[PDB]
Amino acid sequence: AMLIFVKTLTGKTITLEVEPSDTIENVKAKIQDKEGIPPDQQRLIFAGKSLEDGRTLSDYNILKDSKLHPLLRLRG
Amino acid sequence: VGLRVVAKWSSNGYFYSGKITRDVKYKLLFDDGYECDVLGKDILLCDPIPLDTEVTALSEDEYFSAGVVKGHRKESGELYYSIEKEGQRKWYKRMAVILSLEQGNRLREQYGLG
Repeated sequence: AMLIFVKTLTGKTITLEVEPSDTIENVKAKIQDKEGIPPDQQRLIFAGKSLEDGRTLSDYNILKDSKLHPLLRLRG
Repeated sequence: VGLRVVAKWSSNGYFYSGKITRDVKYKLLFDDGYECDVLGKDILLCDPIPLDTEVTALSEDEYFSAGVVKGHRKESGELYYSIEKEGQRKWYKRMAVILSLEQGNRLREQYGLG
């Protein structure tokens, strides 16, 4: 269980408990569970890298050790 | 009211910097650009996070991690923190520096509201 931050378009920065093998769909679903945002109205990025459906967090080398907590962002 | 504040809006949630706008619970306008009503018990009243406070800072590579306040710098209405991580210091936006539940809990005795 690794903690990530997700910055919504409202300025609000929320948190999420993810697995490194969690698909981007899973993360978007969690975001839907915490903010009521429909997954199809979600565009995730990390450090300018688009996070696309059909892939996983490990695919993007986002997560590292437990000390670091990546800030994900929802685009427009 | 009108005082700088680091406050959280959720149990086991993180503390974020902002300001008290109105006394209702208190209405908080965060530096992140969000405003909402939060409990008074979840509000830390210290405008500059004191030296050597363990905080959570957002580095240039977009990772939040724990660090330690070593200096403040006010540049025309905007504050920047000098945060040390593993022996290296960097300058962070005020909005980039936050507190975990524990990190925030340590400050409650001294800067807690009420």
